[PDB]
Amino acid sequence: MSREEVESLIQEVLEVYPEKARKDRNKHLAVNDPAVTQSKKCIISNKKSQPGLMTIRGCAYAGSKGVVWGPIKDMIHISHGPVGCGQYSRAGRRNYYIGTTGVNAFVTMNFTSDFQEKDIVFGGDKKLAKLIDEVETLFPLNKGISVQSECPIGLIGDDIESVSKVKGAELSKTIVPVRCEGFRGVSQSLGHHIANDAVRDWVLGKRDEDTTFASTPYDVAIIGDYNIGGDAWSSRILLEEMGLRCVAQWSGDGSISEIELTPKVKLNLVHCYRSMNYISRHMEEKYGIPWMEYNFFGPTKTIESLRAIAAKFDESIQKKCEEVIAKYKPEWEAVVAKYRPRLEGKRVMLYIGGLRPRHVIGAYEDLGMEVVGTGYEFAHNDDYDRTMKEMGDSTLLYDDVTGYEFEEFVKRIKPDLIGSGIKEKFIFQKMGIPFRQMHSWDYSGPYHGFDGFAIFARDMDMTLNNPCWKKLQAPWE
Amino acid sequence: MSREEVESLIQEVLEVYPEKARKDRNKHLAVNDPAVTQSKKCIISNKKSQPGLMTIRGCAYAGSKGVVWGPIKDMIHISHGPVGCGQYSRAGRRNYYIGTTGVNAFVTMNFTSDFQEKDIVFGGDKKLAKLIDEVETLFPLNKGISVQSECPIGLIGDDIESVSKVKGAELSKTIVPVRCEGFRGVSQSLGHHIANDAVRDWVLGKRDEDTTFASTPYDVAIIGDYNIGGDAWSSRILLEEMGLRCVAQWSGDGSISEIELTPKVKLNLVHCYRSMNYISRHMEEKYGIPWMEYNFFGPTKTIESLRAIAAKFDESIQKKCEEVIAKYKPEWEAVVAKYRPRLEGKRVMLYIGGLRPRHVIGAYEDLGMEVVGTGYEFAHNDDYDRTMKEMGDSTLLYDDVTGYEFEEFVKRIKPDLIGSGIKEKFIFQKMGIPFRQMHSWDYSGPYHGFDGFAIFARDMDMTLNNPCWKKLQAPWE
Amino acid sequence: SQQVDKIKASYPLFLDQDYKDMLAKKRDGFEEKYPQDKIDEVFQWTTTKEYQELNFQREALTVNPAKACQPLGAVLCALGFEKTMPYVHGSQGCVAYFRSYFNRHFREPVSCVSDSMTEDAAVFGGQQNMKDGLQNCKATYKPDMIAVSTTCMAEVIGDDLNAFINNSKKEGFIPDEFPVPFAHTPSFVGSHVTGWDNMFEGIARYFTLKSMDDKVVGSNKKINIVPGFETYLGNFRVIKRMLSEMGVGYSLLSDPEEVLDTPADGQFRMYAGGTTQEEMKDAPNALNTVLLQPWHLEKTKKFVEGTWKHEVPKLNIPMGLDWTDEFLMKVSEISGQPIPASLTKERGRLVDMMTDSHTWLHGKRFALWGDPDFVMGLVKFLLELGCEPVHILCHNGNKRWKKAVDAILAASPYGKNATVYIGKDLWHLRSLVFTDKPDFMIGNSYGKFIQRDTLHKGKEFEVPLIRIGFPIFDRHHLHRSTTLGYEGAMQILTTLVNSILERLDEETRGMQATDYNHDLVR
Amino acid sequence: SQQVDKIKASYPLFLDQDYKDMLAKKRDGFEEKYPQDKIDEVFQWTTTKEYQELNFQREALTVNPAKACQPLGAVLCALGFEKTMPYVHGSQGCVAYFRSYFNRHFREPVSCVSDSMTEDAAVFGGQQNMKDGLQNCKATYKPDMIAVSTTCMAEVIGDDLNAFINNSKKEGFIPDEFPVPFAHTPSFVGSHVTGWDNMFEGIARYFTLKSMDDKVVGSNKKINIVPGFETYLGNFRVIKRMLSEMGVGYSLLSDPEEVLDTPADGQFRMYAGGTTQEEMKDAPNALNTVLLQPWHLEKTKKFVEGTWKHEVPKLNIPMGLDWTDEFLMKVSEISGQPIPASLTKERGRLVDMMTDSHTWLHGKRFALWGDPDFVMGLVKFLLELGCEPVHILCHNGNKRWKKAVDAILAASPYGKNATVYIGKDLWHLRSLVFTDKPDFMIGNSYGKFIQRDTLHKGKEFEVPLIRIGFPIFDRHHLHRSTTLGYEGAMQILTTLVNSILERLDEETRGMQATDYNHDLVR
Ligand code: ICS
Ligand code: ICS
Ligand SMILES: [Cl-]
Ligand SMILES: [Cl-]
Ligand SMILES: [Fe+2]
Ligand SMILES: [Fe+2]
Repeated sequence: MSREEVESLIQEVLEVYPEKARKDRNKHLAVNDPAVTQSKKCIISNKKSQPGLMTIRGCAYAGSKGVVWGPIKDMIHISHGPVGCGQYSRAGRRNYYIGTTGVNAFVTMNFTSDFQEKDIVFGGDKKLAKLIDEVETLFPLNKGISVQSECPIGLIGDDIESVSKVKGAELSKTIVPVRCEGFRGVSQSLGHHIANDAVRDWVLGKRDEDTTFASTPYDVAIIGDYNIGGDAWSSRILLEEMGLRCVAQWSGDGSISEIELTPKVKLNLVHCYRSMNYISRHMEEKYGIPWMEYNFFGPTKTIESLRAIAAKFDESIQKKCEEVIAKYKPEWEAVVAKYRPRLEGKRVMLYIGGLRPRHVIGAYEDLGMEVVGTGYEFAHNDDYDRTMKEMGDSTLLYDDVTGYEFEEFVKRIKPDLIGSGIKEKFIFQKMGIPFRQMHSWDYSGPYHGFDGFAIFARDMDMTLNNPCWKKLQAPWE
Repeated sequence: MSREEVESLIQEVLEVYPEKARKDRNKHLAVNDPAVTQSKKCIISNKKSQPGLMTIRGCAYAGSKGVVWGPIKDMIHISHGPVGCGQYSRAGRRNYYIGTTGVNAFVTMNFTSDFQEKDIVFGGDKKLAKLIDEVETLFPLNKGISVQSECPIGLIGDDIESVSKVKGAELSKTIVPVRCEGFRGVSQSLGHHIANDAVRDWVLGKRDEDTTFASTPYDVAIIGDYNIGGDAWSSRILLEEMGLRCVAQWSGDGSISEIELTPKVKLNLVHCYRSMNYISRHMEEKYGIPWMEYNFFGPTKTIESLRAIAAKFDESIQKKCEEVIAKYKPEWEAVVAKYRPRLEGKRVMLYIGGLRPRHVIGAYEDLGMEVVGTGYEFAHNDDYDRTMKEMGDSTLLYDDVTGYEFEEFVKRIKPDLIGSGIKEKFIFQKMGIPFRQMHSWDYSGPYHGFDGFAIFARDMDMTLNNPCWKKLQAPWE
Repeated sequence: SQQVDKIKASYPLFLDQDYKDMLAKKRDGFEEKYPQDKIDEVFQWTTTKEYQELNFQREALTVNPAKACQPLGAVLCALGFEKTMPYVHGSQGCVAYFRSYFNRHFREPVSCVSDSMTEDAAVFGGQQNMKDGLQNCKATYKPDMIAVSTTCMAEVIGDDLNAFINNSKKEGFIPDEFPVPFAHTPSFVGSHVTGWDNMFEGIARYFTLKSMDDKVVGSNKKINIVPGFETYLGNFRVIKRMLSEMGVGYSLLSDPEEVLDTPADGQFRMYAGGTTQEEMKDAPNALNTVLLQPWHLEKTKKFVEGTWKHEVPKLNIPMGLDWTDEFLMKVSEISGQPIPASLTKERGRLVDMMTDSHTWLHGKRFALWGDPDFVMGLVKFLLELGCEPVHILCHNGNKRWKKAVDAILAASPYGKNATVYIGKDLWHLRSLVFTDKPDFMIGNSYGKFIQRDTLHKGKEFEVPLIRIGFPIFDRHHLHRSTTLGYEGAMQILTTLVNSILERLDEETRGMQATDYNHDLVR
Repeated sequence: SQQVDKIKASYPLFLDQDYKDMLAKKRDGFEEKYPQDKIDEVFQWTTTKEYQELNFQREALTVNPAKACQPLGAVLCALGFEKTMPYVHGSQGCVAYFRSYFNRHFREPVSCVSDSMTEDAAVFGGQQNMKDGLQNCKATYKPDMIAVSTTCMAEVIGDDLNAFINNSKKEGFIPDEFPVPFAHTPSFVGSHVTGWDNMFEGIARYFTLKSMDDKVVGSNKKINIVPGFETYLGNFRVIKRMLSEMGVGYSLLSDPEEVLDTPADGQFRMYAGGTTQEEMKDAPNALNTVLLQPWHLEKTKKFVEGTWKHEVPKLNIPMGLDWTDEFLMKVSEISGQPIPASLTKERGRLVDMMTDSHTWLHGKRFALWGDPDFVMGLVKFLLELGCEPVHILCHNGNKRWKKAVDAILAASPYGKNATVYIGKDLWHLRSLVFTDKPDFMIGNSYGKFIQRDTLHKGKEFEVPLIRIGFPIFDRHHLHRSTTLGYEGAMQILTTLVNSILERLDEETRGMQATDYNHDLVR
C-alpha cells in the first residue's frame, strides 16, 4: 500500500467514532517516515485510553507486580487488596526461574490479603502486619517481602509504608511497599516506573557501605530481561562465553542478592529500555555505572550487540567476541538456510507492549519477512523515536490501538502473520490469519540469542505454513 | 424353595426345548441330596453339548494351551494353526508370573504360525520347522517350546510329532507336540488330559537318571494352581511357613526346571483335581509319590488343609502348622468380624469350570453366605460326587448349563449374588443382580489362603452391597 | 547450541551441560541461596501435621486462592445475552485480566470494554467516563445492549451506576430506550459467582420490574432456566437437549454457548446467539423458573419469587444420578410433559456404566475443590459411585452450604471420612493431601502445583490431578465437556475410572518388578 | 499378612518383604533362571537395529499379531440385524472366544451360538449339527433370523452350508420362510474384516438376489450405508446423526448400536434395534450404496454393483477434515440435499480446534496400527494436523492398500519420514519404536506391552500408548467414542493434544530440575 492508501485507511476506520474519540484516535495513528527523527511530530503516546473502545492495555499493578517484581524468585510478593488481581495474574507470565517453589522460591504462587468489606471500611494495615507474621511462620526461607498495592489501598488511605518500615525493622527483613495501584497512570508503564523507584528506595542501597564483594573488570548486569521462556539464560550464556561475568539479571530468574550486588558492576546492559531505563539512569547518577541499549533478537542484531558491548572492554573481550560469533555462525546460518526460503516475502503485523514491537523486526528480516505494521500498548515517544528508523517507509504505526482499529487494519492490509497477545490471538485465527503470541511466545521460546533464533524461526514457520490455514473455507462455499 | 419347587422349575424351563434337547438337558439338571454319594444316580456329565443352545464351554485347546501349558513361563508356546485362537486367548487368563517378558519369560505373548490357505492345502510341518528356527534366533533364552495344535492340524494330517522329534534332536531342545485340537473331546476337559499326557511323555522324565537334586523330607509340589491373581503365591507362603519346601508349582508361575524336578518330591498337593489328577496318578504309579486333595479357599478349609498336609510329615511340621494357624487367626477373624455382618444370609449362585463351583463354598460359608445353586462347564461325575456333600439339601445343580437355563433359573431363584464368567457377567448386572467374576477374580485377588480370604471378602462386599444396585429402577416407573 | 534438524525449546535446551554449568555458576556466585540441605529440611517440614496446624491458623494471609472476583462473573453472565457487550465501569486493568482469564480457558475471543477511569476520577467520580464510554461503545461495537458492572475503584469511590446511566440518557450520550442494565459488583464481597448473580438480577430487573401489570404466571407455557456461572459448553448444551427431547418449552436465560464457540471460517463474529431481549421481557409469563446453581443465585431467587411470583423449586444442581432424576421429575411436573423413552434409556446406560466400573471406583479417596454447586454435585455423584470424597474444599462457600453438604455426607456410609472446608485455599489443601493422602485430586489447573509438590516428597506420595472445574489452562478443549445430567455423569465416571486405571498401569509397568499385575484386561 | 482396614490385592501385596523373599527362594532353588546380567544383555540386543533386521526376515513365525480371524467379523456383522442370532457352524470353542473378546471390549453381553461339531463329524460332516442346531436355536432364543458363518474345522471338512441349510428346511427343522443367510468364513483367509464382508454379502444376497425383477434404482429415495467392522458406538451414531441433520433418507445396513448398549434397568435384552429385514429387502431400491470402509468391503461392492446396479462412489472412510467433506459433498450430490448450516458450523469448530492446538501437534511423530480403513483415515488426519505418521502398520493390509497409503503420504510434506508395513506384527512394531523412536503410539491395548518394553530401556526411550482402535480392554467405556466425521476428528484431536501435554507435564514435574517449564498455561 502507498502512503496515501494508508492515510485513507486511517480516515475510513476513524469514521465509526463519535467526534471526541475520532479526534483523539487520529493522533495515535501514523504512516511511518523513517526520515523523521522526532516522533512527537508524527504520533502522540502515553495518554489516557478513550472510554469504551476496548483498549488492550493493562494497569500499573500489572506493570509492577506482573512485570518487574513478580519474577524476583526468592522474595514473596503480596497482592494487597481484593482477590481478583493476584488470581488473574497468577503464573500468566512465563518469567522463568530455578528454585524450589513454596520453599525457597515463590514466583508462580499467589499470596494475597483477600480484602473483604471490613478491610475496605476500616483499613487493611492491621491485616497486612498480621499477614507478614504469617508469611514469616509459613515461608521461613523467603529473603524479603514486597507489598503490591491494588486499587483500593490508596483510595482508602492505608499506610503500607509505615507497616513496611515497622515490620521490616521488627523482623530485620526487607519489606518493600509498592504504590502500584491500577488507578495510577494510564497503563502498565507507570507501574514500571513506580516499581523501579521502589527498588531504588528499599533494596538497591543495602550494600552501599559493604566492601566484601570481589569485583572484576568484566562485571555486567542484564537489565530488563524477564526471562520469558528462558530468554535471559540464552542471552547470559553468550555474554559469559564472551568473557563477561553476569552479576545480575533484572528480573527474570532474579534474586534479591543479585539486585543488591548490581551497584558493583562495570556496565549495565539494557534490553527493555521502557521498563528499566529509570533505574539505569539512577545507577549512572549515583554509582557512576554506564548503561547501553542492546538487542538479542536474531543473528544480525545479536552480532551487532555483542560487538558493541565488547567494544566497552579490552582487546581480550573483543577477541572472545569474535570467537563467539564464529562458533554460532554455522548454527544460525543453518536456521536461515532451512527457514528463510519458507518465509521469504511474507508480511507481518505486530502489536505488543513497550519494546518488542520494534525489537523483533531485525529477526523477522533475517528470515526475509517484512514488518508492515507495528504498534505498542503503552510506549512513550522515545520508543517511537527508536521505531521509525527500524520500520519501512509508508508502514502503519498504531499507539494504544483499539480492538476495532486492529481488526479493520488487518482486513485491509491482509498480513500473512500477526504477532500479538492472548486477547488478540483467537480473533485473527478465525479470520484465517496465522497468529503467534509475541508476549508468551505461545508457550515456546526462548527467542533471545542464537539458540532463541532457531526456536523463533521454527515457530514462525510452523504456524505461518501450517496446513490448517487452507481449510477455513468449506469446499461447498 | 422346596425340592418340589425346584423340580417343577426344572420342568418349566425345559418346556421351551425341542424333544431331543429337552430329554438330554433333563439329565444334566438335578436337585441336590447330600445323602447321595454316587452322583451317577443323580446327574450326567462330560457329554457333548447340544447344538444351538449357547453352551458356555470352550475347547480342548483352551484346556491345554490356555490352562495347563500357557502359564509355564520360560517356555514358548506356539498356537499352531490359524490366527484366531492365540489372539482371543492372549493374556485373557491371569496366570501370574515373575519374569522379563520377551526375554526370559513369554506368558502374555502370542506366538502363532498364522496358517494361510497354502498351509491348509499343503500342510504346515515345513512352516513349523522354520518357525522353530526363527524362535531360536529371536528368543534365545527360551528353555523349551510347545506346539499347541488348533483344529486344522489333525484334520489335514500334519505330523507335528516328527517335527518336534527331529527339531528337538537337532537343537538339543525340549519341543513338545500337543494334540489339543478343539475338535477333540467336548470341552476344556480333554485338553487338560491331553496336556498332562504331553508333560508325561516329553518333559517329566528328563531327570529320571539324574541324582544331583538335594532332596529333603519336606519337599512338596503344588499341583493344579495356576496362580490366578497370585493365588499360588498366597498358598506357597503358608506351606513354607509350615516348614515345607515347595519345589514346584504346576503351572502358575511355573518353570520347566521345576516341572522336571517334581519327580524328586515327597508329596504332591493337588488343588485342581479335575485338571491335574491325571499326572498325579502317573507320578504315584511311576515314582511312588503320594498325592492328596486340598482346599485353600477361606479360613475353615485352609486350616483343615494345613493340618491334613502337616499330618503327612513329622512332629516338627505339625508344630509349625499350629504356629501358622495361630499367626493368622487374628487376621482372618478381623476379616470375618468386618464383613460377615455385611453378608450374613445372602444367597449366591455359582457357575464355573471344573473345581471352583464346589471349592469356594466354604469361603462363602465363612462369611455367612449360602450357595443355593452351583454347576460346572465341564466337570465329570467324580467332581459331582465331591459336590453333593458340600451343597445344601434341595439346592440346584446344573451341568453344562445353557444360557437360557441360567437366566430362567436366576429369575426364579433371585440370588443376591452370582459368581460366574465374562460371558455371563453383563447379563446378570442388567438384571440388577450383583455379579463377581469367579474365573478372573474380576481383576482382583488373590483369593487363595489367608491373605486371599481378606480380598475375597472385600470383593464380595463391595459388589453385593454397592450403591449402584438400588438405582436400576427409574423413580418415574 | 542448537542442531537445526532437532531444535530444542526451553525444555530440554537448558538441560544441556553448558546451560547447567552456567546456572550453577549464577547460583553460586550471586544468588546467596539457602543450602540444599536446608531447602530439603524446610520442604519436609511443610508436609507435616505440625505445619498443617500452623497453616490452618492463618487469619490474614491467603495463599493460592480457589476463587476470583465479582466482575469476572458479571462479564460471563453478560456474554450470554444477544448482541450484548459486557462493560465494566472502573479501571481498565481489570478488563484486560477478565478477558485473558476467559481467553485461556475457552481458547476463544472474549469481548468486554472498560470506561477507563483514572486517578483523576477520585475527585469528581466516573460520570463523564460513563457518558463517553457508553456513546463510544455503542458507536464502535454496535451492541444491542450494554450490560454494566463495576471494578473495585468505582465501588470505593462510590459511583452511583443508576444515576450515571440515567444522566447519560438524559444528556443524549445513548438513546433513552437503549438497554443498559447494571449491577454493582464489588470484588471485596463474595466471589466471581456473586458477580454473576448480581449481574443477572440487574438484567432481570431491567426488563421486567416496570412491566409486571400485564404478566400472568404460566401464560407462555415455558419454564425459565438460569444456569449461573458455567464454563463448560456441554452444560448449556445438555440442558437444552434434555428439555427439547421432553417437548418442554423453555427459555435459557444467559446462554453464551454460541459466542464461546464460533467457527473458524474466515470471519470474526463479536456476537453470536444468546438470550434475546424478547425472552427476558416475556420471562415473567413462564410457568416457573428453575435455578441450576442455586447456591450462587440467591439474589436472583428473591427477585424471581418476589416480583415474578414464580414458586422456584427446591432443586439441587442436576449432577449425578439422583439429582438429574429429581430435575427431570420436577420439570415433568411443572410442564405436564412425561419423561420420554430417550431419557429413560440414557439413564439406564449411565447405570450400566456404574455397574461395569464399580469395582475400580469403590473406596477411592478424593480431594476436590471448586464453586459451591459444582462441588456439592461432584460430592453427591462420588457417593453414588461408592467413592470417598475425603477433602472437600470450597474457598467461596458459606456456613449454610457447608451444613447442606455435611447432611449429604451423613446420608451415605461413603461420607464417613469426609470433611468440608470453607474459606480455605489451595495452600491449605496442599497440607491435607500430605497429611491424609487421598488417591486423586479433582480440581482446576492450579492443582498441578500440588501434584508437583507431592511427587517431590516421593512417587509413593504423589497425588495425581484429574482436571474438572475452572480454569483449565494446561489442557486443550476440555471446556467442550459436560458435567450436568446423565451425559455429564457418564463423562465424569469415564474420566475417573480411566484416571484410576492409568495410574495403576503406571505403578505396574516395571519389568519383573510390578508388571505381574500389568493386566491386558481390566 | 493383611491389615483389615487397608487390604492389599496382588499389587502391592507381593511387594511385602516376606513375599519378596519367598519369590527369591523359589527362583534360586528351582527355576534355574538365566542370570540377570544375561537377561539384561539379551533385552538390550532386542532393542537394536541388528535384531530388527533378523526380526524383519521372519517368514514362518508370527508374534503378537494385530488381526483376528474371519468368523469374529461375521458375528459382529450379524449382531447388527434385528432380532438376529449369530450362529457359527463348527466348533464351540471358537464361539466362547468370539463372545468373550467382544464382552471385554464393549462390557456388554454378546449372544452367539455354535452347533458344537465334534471329532465324529469328520466322518459324516456337520449336517445333523445344522438341523438340530437351527431347530434348537430358533426354539430356545426365538430369533427372527439366524445368520450362519463357519469355524475352520467346518471349512477344512468341507461342509456345504447352502445344502445343509436347504436340507434343514426340507426336513422340517426350521420353516421354509425363516431367514437363514450364510457365509463361508475360513480363518486361514484374510482376517476378521474379511469375515464381516463375507457375512454381509451373504445377507445381502439372501434378501435380494432372487427378487430383483421388481426393483428400480432410486425409487425409495434413500442411500444405503454399509459400515463394515466397527467397534465404536459413536461411529454408528455420528453417521446417522449427520444424515438425519441433512434430511437425507438412509438405511444403515448392519447397525448393532442398540444391542451393544442396552440399559441396566432390571432386564436383560438379548436383542435390541438393528437393521430390519424390510430394509434389506428394499435396499436395491436405494439411489446408491455408500461403503464406509471400502478396503474390507470388496465382495460386498461387487455384489451391490453387479446385482443392485448401484454406482458405488469412490469414497474414503469419512475420517478427518477432507474425507468428511468429501463424504458430505457426495451424499449431497446423490440425495439432492444441501449440506445444512449445522454441519457447516461443526466443520468450522473442528477447524477452530485445529488452529488452537496446532503448535503442540506440529511435527509430532507417531507409530500406529489397526485395520486398513481406520489406519488410512488416521494417517490422513495426522497429516492434516501437521503430524508425522512415521510407522504405519497394518497386519491385515494388502499391496493395493499400501500403494494407496503411500500416495496419500506423497501428497503431504508431513509424509516424508513415513513407511507403511503390511503383513508385519506388533513384535515388528516393537523394533521400529526402539530403532526409530516416535513420540507416541496410537493403537489398541496390546500396545501397552510395547510401552512397557520401551520404559525398561529407560524413561527417555519410553513411547506412551494412546488407545484408539480395537480391542481396548484395559480402559473403560472407550467403545462409546467416535472416530468418524467432524465429531470424531474433534475427539481424536483432543485426545492427541492432551496426551502430548500430559507427557510434557510429566517430563517437567521435577522440582528445581525440569519444572522451570511446568507452565500453568499451555
Ligand atoms: S517488560 Fe514490558 S507487554 Fe519490556 S510490560 Fe510487557 S516481558 Fe511486552 S513488549 Mo507482555 S515492555 Fe517485557 C513486556 Fe515488553 S509483559 Fe512482556 S511481552 S519487553
Ligand atoms: S484349571 Fe480349570 S474354568 Fe481347575 S479349566 Fe478353567 S484356573 Fe475355572 S473352575 Mo476358568 S477346573 Fe482352573 C479353571 Fe477351574 S481357566 Fe480356571 S477359572 S481351577
Ligand atoms: Cl506454584
Ligand atoms: Cl506381552
Ligand atoms: Fe478456539
Ligand atoms: Fe455394559
